[PDB]
Amino acid sequence: GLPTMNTPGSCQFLTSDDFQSPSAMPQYDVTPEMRIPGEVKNLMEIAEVDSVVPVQNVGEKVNSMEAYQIPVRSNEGSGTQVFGFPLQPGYSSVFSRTLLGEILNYYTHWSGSIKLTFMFCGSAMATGKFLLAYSPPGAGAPTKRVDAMLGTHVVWDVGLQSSCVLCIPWISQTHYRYVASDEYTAGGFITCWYQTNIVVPADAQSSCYIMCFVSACNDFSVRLLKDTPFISQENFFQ
Amino acid sequence: GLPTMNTPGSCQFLTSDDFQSPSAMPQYDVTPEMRIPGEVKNLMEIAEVDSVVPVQNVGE
Amino acid sequence: GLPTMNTPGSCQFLTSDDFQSPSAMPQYDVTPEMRIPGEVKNLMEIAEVDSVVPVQNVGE
Amino acid sequence: RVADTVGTGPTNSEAIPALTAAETGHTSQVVPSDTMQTRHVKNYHSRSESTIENFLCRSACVYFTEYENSGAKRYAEWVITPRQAAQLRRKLEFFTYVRFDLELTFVITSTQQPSTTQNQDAQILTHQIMYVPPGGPVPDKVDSYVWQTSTNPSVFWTEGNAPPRMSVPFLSIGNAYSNFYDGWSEFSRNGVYGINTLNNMGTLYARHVNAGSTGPIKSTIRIYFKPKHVKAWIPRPPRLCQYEKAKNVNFQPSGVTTTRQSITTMTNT
Amino acid sequence: RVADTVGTGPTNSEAIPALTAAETGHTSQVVPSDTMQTRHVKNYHSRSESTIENFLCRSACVYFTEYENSGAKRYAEWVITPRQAAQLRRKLEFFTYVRFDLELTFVITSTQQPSTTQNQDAQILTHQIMYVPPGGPVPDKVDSYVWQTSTNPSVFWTEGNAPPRMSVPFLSIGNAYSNFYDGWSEFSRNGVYGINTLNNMGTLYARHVNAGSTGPIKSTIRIYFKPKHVKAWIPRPPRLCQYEKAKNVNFQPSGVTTTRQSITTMTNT
Amino acid sequence: RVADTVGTGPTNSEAIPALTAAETGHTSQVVPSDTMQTRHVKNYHSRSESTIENFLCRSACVYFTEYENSGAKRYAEWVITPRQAAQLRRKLEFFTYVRFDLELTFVITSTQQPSTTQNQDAQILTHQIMYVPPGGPVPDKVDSYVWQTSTNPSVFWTEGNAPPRMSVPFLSIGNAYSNFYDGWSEFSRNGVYGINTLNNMGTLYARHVNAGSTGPIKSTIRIYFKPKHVKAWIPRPPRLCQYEKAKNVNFQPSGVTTTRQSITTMTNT
Amino acid sequence: GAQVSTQKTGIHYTNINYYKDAASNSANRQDFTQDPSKFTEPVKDIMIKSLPALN
Amino acid sequence: GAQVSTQKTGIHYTNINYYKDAASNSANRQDFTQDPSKFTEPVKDIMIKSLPALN
Amino acid sequence: GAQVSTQKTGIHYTNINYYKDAASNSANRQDFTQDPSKFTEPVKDIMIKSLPALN
Amino acid sequence: GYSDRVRSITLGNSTITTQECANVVVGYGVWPDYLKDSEATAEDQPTQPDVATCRFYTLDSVQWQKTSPGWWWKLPDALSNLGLFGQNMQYHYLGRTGYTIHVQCNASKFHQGCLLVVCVPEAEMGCATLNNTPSSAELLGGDTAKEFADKPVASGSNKLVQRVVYNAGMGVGVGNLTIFPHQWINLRTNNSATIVMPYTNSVPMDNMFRHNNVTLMVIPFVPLDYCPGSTTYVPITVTIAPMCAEYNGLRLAGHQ
Amino acid sequence: GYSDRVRSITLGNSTITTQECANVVVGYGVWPDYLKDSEATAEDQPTQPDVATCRFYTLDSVQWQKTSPGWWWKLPDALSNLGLFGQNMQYHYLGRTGYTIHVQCNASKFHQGCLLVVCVPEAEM
Ligand SMILES: CCCCCCCCCCCCCCCC(=O)O
Ligand SMILES: CCCCCCCCCCCCCCCC(=O)O
Ligand SMILES: CCCCCCCCCCCCCCCC(=O)O
Ligand SMILES: *C(=O)CCCCCCCCCCCCC
Ligand SMILES: *C(=O)CCCCCCCCCCCCC
Ligand SMILES: *C(=O)CCCCCCCCCCCCC
Repeated sequence: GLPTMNTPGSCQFLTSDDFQSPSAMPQYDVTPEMRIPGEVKNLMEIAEVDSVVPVQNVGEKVNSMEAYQIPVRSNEGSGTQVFGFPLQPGYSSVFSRTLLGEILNYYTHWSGSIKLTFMFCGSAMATGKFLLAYSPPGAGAPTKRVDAMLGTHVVWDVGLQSSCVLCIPWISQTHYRYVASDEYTAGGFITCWYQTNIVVPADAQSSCYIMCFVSACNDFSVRLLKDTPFISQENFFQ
Repeated sequence: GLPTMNTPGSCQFLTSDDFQSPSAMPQYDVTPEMRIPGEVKNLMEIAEVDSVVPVQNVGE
Repeated sequence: GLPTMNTPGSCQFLTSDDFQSPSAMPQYDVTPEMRIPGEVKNLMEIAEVDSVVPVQNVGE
Repeated sequence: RVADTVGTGPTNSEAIPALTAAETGHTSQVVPSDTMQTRHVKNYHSRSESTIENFLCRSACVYFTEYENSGAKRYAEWVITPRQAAQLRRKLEFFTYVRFDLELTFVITSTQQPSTTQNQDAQILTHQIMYVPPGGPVPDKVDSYVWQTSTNPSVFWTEGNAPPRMSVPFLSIGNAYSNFYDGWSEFSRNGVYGINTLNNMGTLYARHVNAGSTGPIKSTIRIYFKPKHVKAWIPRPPRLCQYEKAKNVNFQPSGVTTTRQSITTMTNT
Repeated sequence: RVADTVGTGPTNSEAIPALTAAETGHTSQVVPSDTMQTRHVKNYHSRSESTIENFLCRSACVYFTEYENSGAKRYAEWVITPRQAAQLRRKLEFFTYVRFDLELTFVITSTQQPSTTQNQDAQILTHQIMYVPPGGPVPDKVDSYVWQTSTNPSVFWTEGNAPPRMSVPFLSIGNAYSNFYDGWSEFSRNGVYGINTLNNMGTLYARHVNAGSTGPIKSTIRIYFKPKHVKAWIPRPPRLCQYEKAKNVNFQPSGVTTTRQSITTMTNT
Repeated sequence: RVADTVGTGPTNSEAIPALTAAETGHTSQVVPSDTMQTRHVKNYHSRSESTIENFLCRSACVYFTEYENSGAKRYAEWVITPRQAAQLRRKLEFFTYVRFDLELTFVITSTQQPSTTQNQDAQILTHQIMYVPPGGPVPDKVDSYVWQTSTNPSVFWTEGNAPPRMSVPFLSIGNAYSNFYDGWSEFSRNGVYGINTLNNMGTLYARHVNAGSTGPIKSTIRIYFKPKHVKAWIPRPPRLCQYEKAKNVNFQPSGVTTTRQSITTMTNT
Repeated sequence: GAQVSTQKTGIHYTNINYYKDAASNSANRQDFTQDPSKFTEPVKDIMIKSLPALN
Repeated sequence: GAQVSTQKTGIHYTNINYYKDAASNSANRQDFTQDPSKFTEPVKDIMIKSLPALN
Repeated sequence: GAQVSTQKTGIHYTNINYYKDAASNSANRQDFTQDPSKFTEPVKDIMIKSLPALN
Repeated sequence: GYSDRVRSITLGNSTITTQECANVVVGYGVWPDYLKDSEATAEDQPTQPDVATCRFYTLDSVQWQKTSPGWWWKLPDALSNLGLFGQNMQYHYLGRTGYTIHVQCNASKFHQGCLLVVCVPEAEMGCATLNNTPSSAELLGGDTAKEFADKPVASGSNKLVQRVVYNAGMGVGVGNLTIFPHQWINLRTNNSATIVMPYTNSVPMDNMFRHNNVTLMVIPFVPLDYCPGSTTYVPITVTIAPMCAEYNGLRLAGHQ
Repeated sequence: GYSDRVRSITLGNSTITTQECANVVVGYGVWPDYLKDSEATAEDQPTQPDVATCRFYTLDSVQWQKTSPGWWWKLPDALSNLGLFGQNMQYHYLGRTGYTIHVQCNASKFHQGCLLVVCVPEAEM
């Protein structure tokens, strides 16, 4: 009869506890393992994979493959804005439903760099240069290419290498950021501008499309696990 | 008074649990064993033995 | 089934107790430390610092 | 741990870490250091909380039913499936095949019921939860011989105690639990289609061993599942559309994301 | 573990692993490799869950009775036998002689009873379970001196606590428990016939140490048996016919199996 | 330990341990030995109980709310802040930045409520406390799917047991918790001003898993915070004025101290 | 005086007993010993598979 | 037969198991192994960053 | 993997931790480290007691 | 004198050339192979036809239009009628294979467009009518491409697959299909996509009629376009080649 | 797998890619650098902003027409209003810089033309 004494916490069921429980099926022989391809070991192996970003949310294109297409056209001037969305991988309607944004919605904090791979889907005869830029928060979003200028940019020349990767660094006051929005934890703006208008020959289409892909860099990490707001339920499914 | 803390599962009776219980009959001397023929050690020793199959179930 | 026996004090919550509790957030990675100036280690480091005394309490 | 950034300076070469051909089906590995001047930063950040075990290993309620002290509903039964709850089902469905051990915790709670019954003075209720593997005899009443559990495992738990908990092995016939199944159960490509052709975990019955009082009492057993020692293969897109059935992929089409106005709008609408 | 299959090729000899004479009373040992071309397969399958200990070592309810707060049934008594329950009895009867230790768990549950009794406010009920080995004095009332258990073992258990459990040795006089007995108790080949000539384990009495309240309360003690450290000899055919008595083999004849139509019908009817 | 006094004798030199210039912003280090003849005394006095851990590491109630068995208030919610209680808030505010682990103990207590309801015979109440990190779905009713806590951590506790307790890590984004913040949340120096721009710990919901009885019952959850493994930087003046808000420094001006009469009065008035 | 044995797999689990009686001990779940040639093949003269049973 | 392992930090925690089945053991929270070049870069011919993907 | 440390006096108390997270550990009551010359004397040039502060 | 753009794949009687391509995307980093004695259950010796089964089977061509939503081909069922792959598949209870999927589509310098060529392991699809499950004739199309829908399929009392491309008939986001081994046929830089799929399944071998373990999907993310004069008929031809096909459990032929 | 046609120049926040080009023509064979103690006169210590000043400033685009004669941009004055290069330039009496001038113009295979991109030291007009 060993003298024991209980501490607060006895007979409590903590959802996230880690204890040993007696097996209900003793000496049960588990069917031997099999090497099945593509095993996941960490959720970041999945967030490091490019997934097409629905930049053109706009209207009913969200109910289509058009959400995925970024319209590019031959103008009568350069410096025009192609697109613009804020750096909120788990919050912005653009990123929230990406492979990266879905995983990020199960966590409260996040930290790291992100790769935005842009692929030009025009004719093999179309040319053009684009200014892909990321401007940290502090002063509003760049409204001219001349304001996007001063930011962290990458001039993309369309050629044989269809795609160009604008890599967004981690420039933050804090170590992590909230997955949900908070202006303390503000992220910045990603904009695209024509550097030199789209030039096409005669008989080739002048309006093309670009596609954007989002993946995490080797320094990306998510913290504090919570439930996604993306899956609801009214009754047990039957 | 050793500080302890109970985990879920306390005072539960699992039909298939495997624990130690105090003997109700202490220092009881069990009648010695005897070698009796045909001891079974596994149920598969029995399933490896031919038994006549009722193929002609049919009717009565 | 190890024979145990509780001593008075079981299931009591002492405001000043010092026990281990299960973490509600497992394998959680804490934001790394930073050297911030002027760390206090004992409250007497603060009581050893001169502070102006309001001798002329008197009235208003 | 997470990778530290390397101190980078200017560049003027024909090396193009930024230009690629995404058609290859290969994700680019560009890092800040490649498209800008970086400073050296030492990353101590850890990807510990995003391992598959930490993601899935948390008790989730998968279902719950009620049984009573008297009447018709005197015992309950549930054919085991993790698909009746939106929350846990969706996490498991990030992977095509998952393999794991389970930790079962049950939260059994009773409520006194409205009656004209006078002089109620309940006695402590003890409950019995019994598992009937696919093939065994099923309780047809609160008192069929079936509840002897001579071989079936079952938990007897008296109210007011800590929640009954036990763990279970990887009970599958396959070398991994199949989360999806693009097939039928019949070789004639007929019968059932989908994962239900695979679900055969048996039923779970619960009952009051004793009625306890003269007045009515209704109990509600909540079953919690916690995947311990998890292995997951072949990842897939998280569920977009809401779940409609507990036995099939049936969804009602929904748009890719929510909307905003112009491709230039820095704000969700 | 289970035996792996050997890779086999074609054959054309006078060696006949398939032809035998089953009259010998010897089971053939042919394996797939003998009557076909086999591939090498490595069997990791284990016969762990079919050992006699795993088969029999699970708590089964063997019997249960009731006693009350007031009235005539104030204490209960049960002459110990594993033969009153169909489930555990049938498993033990796969063998002629069995030898083992026992683990006894009791699930005692009370229910408030209907009365005109006003102002009921029950106090906690404590129960006493007492074993009277063959020969000792038997309780003739809830209060006979017998309940002192100065030498008889007995469990005192207060409601709301974990189920009272204790283990017992191999209490037989023989070097093994006899499951069957083709004989009589009298040398004149008379008197009792069968296993009852052998059953002499004594009685088990239970009672409320206290009444607790002014209103009526009825309790139901469920006795669970779990054969630990089991040894079983001379196996036999599992019971086909249903059990009719708790003291004898008495069965009512039933057919060999269920039926189907033609010997060619690939389906049960 | 504390420093022992050195035996001192008379002195007649130009060494002036007593005369200084306090304008330097340096506290004098004069000790009795310097301005008088001291005796040697050996100090065994220890400053153990004044370490920051001993000061802060004691469970303090930081808040408490109520929820009911029926009606509108069937579940509760609290946005986490240590600033609603005067006592613990003031101790933490002796420092500008604090870093620590937390130990959460909850004291959940129920009270039967006045009703015309006859034949009440309550069943044991089990409570669920759930944490919703900033961003997760929030319970909009006692029964929204949200309470499944498939990923959110939550404690299920049955009444009459020891107080539910668990510890939490240093959940901040910054390398230390900021107790004060002289800034805004918007770069346009607008929006929120002060510490609330920083508070984003999420909400805490509690509910009765079961109603238990026919009559009304109201519960009161008390949340206790205990800073374990504490680090505190940049100390500051203890709070003089009383607290007015839980989100800001807002105080109502009060005098430096209490009063007495003449600067010569050896007694408080 | 503990005993570390193996767990059932596809580790170890230390065990100590507290009771003075062997009957108070846990079940013996890990005895996978087996011998079907008591029942399968209880013949006096050996029967070889590849040979004719009756010769 | 105990096992002292490391705690999650930014010490040790001794552990012993009492159950005969590996299924009765605690979760495996400390496996930070990882390999994204199954998904990121499942290409047959190697793709070097600094070089043109299509040449 | 236990740790025997000293008790507060004017003996020892053995301790083992059971949890995988350092946050689950007991408070650190025995750290009597101290350094008031951050606050008392944060002056750039050293100030000796026996000497005139302003010279 | 080399080029990352050139290729030649020889399997059996068939050889395949490409003068413009990306790498060969190898399954989950796994190249197909046979079943090991360690991972085997079926004790009977397998038939491994080799050159007769593991060769290039070119199914029917499909037309890429400015309005085509996408297409899908279940995998064992596509080649279920083709040559000796289809035969062994009928006489045998169990089967196991991997594939080399070569999707071909050539346009010109004045044409534009971009297709996603994925290999979805276990593409369990949904029904238009929530209560039912799609019919075998609605999910499967032997060598004849089954096609996605431009807009939501009506939920009557049918067993129609819910074909809206943007949900891929699986209730997911079509833009995340990128986790499953894939390639793109951007007409600007590409000419074809090659994907070498290893055997993905939770059992060592499975029946080839009852279960279609992989589903090939060709969904155009950026539509075909061209100025007038530029040739209008742009076909897509699918060529699949089984790899390391074994068959256990021989009996009479069929499925029932 | 290389090409004389591909390029990538990283300076500060900015990176510049080219998929068709000639070599980089380096000034008079001289690559820009800082002033030596041997060649210095101003005795005060300089401000060398680094990543803030020496980065890619993209001025306004101009349209090449079938009738355009040419264009010219003076050098310190062009970036005199751009970012922190323009700021330091205003607060300081003396300054010294070199440049990486990237003129961009893409047409198609059916377009023709040819521009002279010069850097005239001291273009006194
Ligand atoms: C009292 C004993 C209770 C035993 C509980 C057994 C529960 C079995 C759990 C099976 C787990 C998840 C499996 C999904 C099955 C499938 O779709 O293949
Ligand atoms: C409170 C102490 C209770 C002791 C319980 C003793 C029960 C004895 C069990 C005997 C076991 C099975 C024997 C069948 C007997 C026979 O037929 O020979
Ligand atoms: C059931 C899980 C409950 C989890 C309890 C989590 C409570 C978080 C405590 C945060 C602590 C003190 C912080 C003040 C925050 C700030 O102002 O920055
Ligand atoms: C051999 O056992 C020496 C090691 C002892 C370890 C501590 C034992 C834990 C409690 C056992 C007491 C026995 C209960 C009757
Ligand atoms: C290896 O464990 C030897 C040291 C034993 C330490 C005492 C064990 C504490 C109680 C363990 C009993 C196991 C429970 C089934
Ligand atoms: C180092 O600890 C070896 C000595 C072990 C002494 C027995 C431990 C007592 C029980 C510990 C189990 C840990 C609880 C998770």
